This record gives sequence, structure tokens and C-alpha cells, in this order.
Amino acid sequence: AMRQCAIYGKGGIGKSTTTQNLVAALAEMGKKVMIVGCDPKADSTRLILHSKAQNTIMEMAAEAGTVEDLELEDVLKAGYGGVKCVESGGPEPGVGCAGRGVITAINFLEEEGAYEDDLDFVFYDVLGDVVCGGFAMPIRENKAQEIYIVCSGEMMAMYAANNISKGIVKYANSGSVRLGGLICNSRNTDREDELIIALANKLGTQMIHFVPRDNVVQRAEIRRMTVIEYDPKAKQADEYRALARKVVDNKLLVIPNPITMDELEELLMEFGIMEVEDESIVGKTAEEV
Amino acid sequence: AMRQCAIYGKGGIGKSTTTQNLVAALAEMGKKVMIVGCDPKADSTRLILHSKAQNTIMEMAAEAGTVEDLELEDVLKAGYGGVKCVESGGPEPGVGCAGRGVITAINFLEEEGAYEDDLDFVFYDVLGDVVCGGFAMPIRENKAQEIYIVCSGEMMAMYAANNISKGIVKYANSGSVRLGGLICNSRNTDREDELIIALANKLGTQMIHFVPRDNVVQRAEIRRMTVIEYDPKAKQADEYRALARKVVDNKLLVIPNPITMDELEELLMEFGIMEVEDESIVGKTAE
Ligand code: SF4
Repeated sequence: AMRQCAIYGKGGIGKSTTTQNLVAALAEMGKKVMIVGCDPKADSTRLILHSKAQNTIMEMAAEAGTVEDLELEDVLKAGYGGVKCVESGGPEPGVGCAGRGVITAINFLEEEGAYEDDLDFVFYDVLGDVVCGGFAMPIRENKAQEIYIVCSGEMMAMYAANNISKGIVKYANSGSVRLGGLICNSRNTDREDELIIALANKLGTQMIHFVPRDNVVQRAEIRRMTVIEYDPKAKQADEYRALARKVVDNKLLVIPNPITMDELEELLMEFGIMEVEDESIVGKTAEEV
Repeated sequence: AMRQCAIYGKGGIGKSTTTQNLVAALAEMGKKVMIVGCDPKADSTRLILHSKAQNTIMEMAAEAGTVEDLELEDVLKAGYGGVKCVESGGPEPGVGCAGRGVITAINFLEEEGAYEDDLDFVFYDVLGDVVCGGFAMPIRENKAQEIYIVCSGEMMAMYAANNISKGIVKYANSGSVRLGGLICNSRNTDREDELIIALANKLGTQMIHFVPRDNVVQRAEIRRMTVIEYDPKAKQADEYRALARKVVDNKLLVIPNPITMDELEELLMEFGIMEVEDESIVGKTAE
């Protein structure tokens, strides 16, 4: 009776790190979990396998005679906590569509019976920036019912969360796909905490957890590992464990309430991220006072 | 002889700011220019029009029903120095496609005769992060002949520069889309200068210009303007005029030579952005 989840968020903010650590803690708790990477951009499996780069289904295709001639074992690779891993692979530059590749990979995993196995969770790690139909395919195709949005207290991360929420709504008139909460990947930015709680509230959801910035996360990283594995006796490990427990016992699943741009900027100015715009100087050259 | 150009690069490194400043410098030089924004998360015309957000072709049709029931005048606006600005409009979250969106905007403007107007340049401001078929459409359709890639001395941005080069490589045999050079948006990083000149070399192109970081940029920005208009006497203005001069006279247009991820990491390490990997302590606990 597995739960299909998706962690969405923009890049450049440690989404993959928080995802893998989250997945590590779950395994530690006694859960069988499978990670399906769906981000063209940042290795969402290296920390579970100590790998520099896991071979993707897409490259194992644009070379190994296309899909039907692939062996599950060459794609799926278990790691720490026996957590199974899989990397979809992004689109062939200039030609492919990220959405299509991701679906082809999921299909493969279903057909080759990868889900018919005793698995508690499955986390799809999707790039959640420009939420085009491509990247929303995991939602349109009912391949993940619970979505958690990794964001931080900065403009683009939040614009991204709003866009990801609009994608979810678009398919709310048809399915179990729901928003389960926001995960704030701290940037040690003032009031980031409150900013995300306020955002969650407006969206109709919750901030499932605040992941602090801890220099241990990076040490466990350049050694290609999660914190939970490096130093289980680390304060940070408890941080993810707290997140792992809350996702397990989470019952809030809603159809988000995207906000407007003005509404979003209001939020930013309200909690001290972006300043109020001085309308008097707009368009004034230096010569003009 | 109108030149069809495009500036490609990832988000978060000042691409649109450099694009608008560069276009500003061209207008100051007498060039009649038009900007067509094709970036979902970055206003590419706001510094030229002094506005917070320009009505996009997409949302101005979702209104009036559909493109045919649309007036050029409502989509194309002119701002500083006569520069004409058009905003494509990103994809409807969860459903649209950048490839579809850009073609819709290009086709309309062509049908409305926005191009044959005496115009010396057209600049497509395109997000060049994941170079999926959708964001490469301006390439597949030969709408952007000379591409200039904005990048900076950092992994993701150089990686983006590489992926854009493959996109250009992929349609070599069909059109006239070429790589004109790289533009380095300085990030106050040591050697960034050299790093990007090295990358260009590997790619087979040129570092057309190094754009310094300078607070006058943010000060013009906050007033919704380009440095050229805000403070024509500032050194940065000359920095942009220099880039515009090299672009107007540029004749080094090529088909790029992508590199491997390994060839890319070797570059970061050499110029010291990335450190060497301690083989030995991999996955080895610590304790
Ligand atoms: S739907 Fe998205 S990922 Fe797919 S080709 Fe279009 S912009 Fe790219």
C-alpha cells in the first residue's frame, strides 16, 4: 500500500540534498523507498549511492538500443538503507521534452514490475521551476499523488512554489494529486521561517518543516553521503527525522490557492526580503536630480 | 539587412539586464532594435519601458479569445531610444510548452509586419537552462541566426552554455543558426575572466565581452532602467557600448564544439572554482 510522492522545487537551493536526506531517514525508520530522479539538472541519487553519476534511463536508451532492451538491474540500483534508486535522465539537448523522458522511465519501471515490490514510498524528484506541461506530466499522469514543494525565502524560489501550485490546481479537477506542504530549505535569511509559514497559509497548505543550514550537510556531501549516514548522532539527522516522521503521518492534502504576483511581492516586502519600490525615481536619469 | 539574434543563458545571473543594456547601447548608436522576450521567469523589456511587467502575447489573447483578435499596438511597445519590445508570455503552468508559445509570438509579429519595418536587429531573450526542444524552438525554426550565450564562471552556468551549444549543433545541417560568442556576466570571482575565455576556446567560439559587476547597474535597475539611459557618463555605459560595438561588427559565427562533463570539471578545477576529489574519504563515515 505504497504512497507515491513528488518533491518539486527550483534548482540552486539544495532540493536534491533535502530529498535524499529525507529518504535516508525514512529508510532508517524501517521503510522501503525508491527514488526516481526527474531533474535534468542535479543528481538526485548520488548521496544514496556514493556515486559521482548514476547512469540514466535516457542515456541507457540513446545508446543501448532503445528502451525494450534494458534490464531493470542496469537502471535500478539500491544503496544506503537499501533505498532503491533510478535516474530518468533529462531531454536530449535541443530536441527532447523532459516530460516524455520522465514518463517513459516511469512506464518502464511499472512494466518491469518495480512497484509490484514491497515499497513504502516512492519519491519523484522533479525540477519545479518553469512548470510547463512537460514537468507537470508526473501530475497529469497520476504518477504521484502527494507533492511537497521545496522552497526558500527568496523571490525565484517562491515564484516557483506559486507556479508549482498552479500546476497542481490545473489537474485538481481530476485526481488524487494534492499538495501536502512546503519544505523550507533555510538560507539563513531573516524571517524565512515566517515567510514560508505565511505563504503556506495563503496557499491553503502548511510548512511541513524548516530544514536549517548546517555545515555538516556539506561534509556528508563531498563524501557523497547523506547526514543520516555520515553522523547519525548529528543534530541535523534529527532535523530530517523530524521531516520524515511528519511526511509519514501527514494527512493534510489540498488543492492549493495560488496567489497573484502583487500578492506575492506584498508577502516579500512584508517580511523584509525585497524593499518597497520608490515610485518617484522610476525612469529618472542622474541628470534629473 | 536585419540581423536576427538571440541571447541565451540560465536564470539568476543577470542575462536580461545585460541584454537590455546592450540593446540600449545599440539604440544610442542609431540602431533600430526590437526585443522579443522568451523567458518565463525574467522580464526582458522592463528596463527599456520603465514598467513592472509588459502585457504578454499569451495573456493578451487568453483575454480577447485568441491571437487573430489581437492588435499589434497592444503587444509591441516602444521605450528608450525607440527600442520596440514584445513579451511572448511563458507557458500556462501545468500545460503549456515554450516551443508553442514562442512560435505563436513569432508567427503573429510576422503576420503583423513587425519585422520588415526598418529594423537593424531583433533580440530574442531566451531561457537557456534545460535546453529541451521547447526552449530550442527559436533555433529549430531558424529565427535566431546569431546566438550570444550569457554565462558566468560557475558550474551550472557553464553547463548551460554547453547544452545551448548542443542545441545549435543539433540543427547545423538545416539552417544558418550560429554561435557568435559568450558574454561573461562577472560575479566578482577570481579568474572568471580566463575561465570563460578558456571555455569559449574549447567551444570553438570567443568571449565577446566581460561584463563587470558594478553598483550603477542595480541603481539603474531599481529605477526600471538601463545604465545607458540612467547615467550615460558612467564607466559601465562604456562597458555596454563596447559590447554593442563588438556585436554590430561581429563576423565570427560558428558551429560550437560541446565538451564532456569531465572536460568541464577539468576547467573548473584548473581555474580553481572546483576542488580535487579526495577519492579516499568517499562515503567513508568520518569517525
Ligand atoms: S513541454 Fe516543457 S520540457 Fe517539454 S519541450 Fe515544452 S518547454 Fe520543454
